[PDB]
Amino acid sequence: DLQKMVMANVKPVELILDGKTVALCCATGVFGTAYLVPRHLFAEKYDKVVLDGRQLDNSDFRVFEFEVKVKGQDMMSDAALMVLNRGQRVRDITMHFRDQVHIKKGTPVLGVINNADVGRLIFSGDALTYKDVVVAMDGDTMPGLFAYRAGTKVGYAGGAVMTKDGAHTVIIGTHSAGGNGVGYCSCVSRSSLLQLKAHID
Repeated sequence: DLQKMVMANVKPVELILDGKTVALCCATGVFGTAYLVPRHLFAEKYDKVVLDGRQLDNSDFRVFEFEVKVKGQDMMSDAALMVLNRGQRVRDITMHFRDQVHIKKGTPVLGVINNADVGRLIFSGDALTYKDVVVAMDGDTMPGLFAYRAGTKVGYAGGAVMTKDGAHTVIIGTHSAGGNGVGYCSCVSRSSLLQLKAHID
């Protein structure tokens, strides 16, 4: 039910260069024209980018990078924010995130995915614990992640992951990376999301 309203915001993303599909992932709308996106992809180069079929050029959107406090230290989240100069409205789902969430073990976990490989998919998983920092093979550091047990191929990055606490269904952040039957999300705080909605509305 809520799960679907998250999907309404999730959109297939891709990165092209010289005509060939170089990369592919997801992005989740949070408000207005703001989309949560895997930062470690805008690092490596792109020519064109497709969001939901829209043939975007480089100069038509702008990216916001955030820092996170991991053990009282300041690192740059792998969850970035792609904002279109002009585009379509997504729902405000920023109201669903939180800030001081410590999720219990074994709890269910859902991963709303929408891309060009699989399509509009959801998956299930189990909550493990908080991981401080995770480093990729090329050095794409991913701080403040959250570990959950589930099957996650490539192109799931950017999808929206939601769990439970009490009677509430909280969105934690966006799926970042994984493999080995385990997955990782860039933990995103509501406070952070609101302080940017102020600056864009």
